[PDB]
Amino acid sequence: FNFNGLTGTGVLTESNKKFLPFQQFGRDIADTTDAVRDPQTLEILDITP
Amino acid sequence: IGKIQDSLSALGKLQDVVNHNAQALNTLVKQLSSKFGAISSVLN
Repeated sequence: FNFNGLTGTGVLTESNKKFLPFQQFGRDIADTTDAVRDPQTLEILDITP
Repeated sequence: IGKIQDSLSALGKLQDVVNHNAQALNTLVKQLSSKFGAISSVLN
């Protein structure tokens, strides 16, 4: 996958996180991306390995 | 023997074992975000 610059690999699934209304993606502890927001539909999706 | 529970409700030697391994695994992962004097830190 590539989300407007965010390049990675993994399984995309519906999340249950709530971003702030300016944030695109989230990271976990140790600073690795684990959730993104789809630019078009504005939904948060988890990225699992 | 009944007083033993009161002294518990100690195990720092057991938590230290967990901490030492957790710290080595957290450090091992963090060392991937280092450039070591290269132009970048990502092989792609």
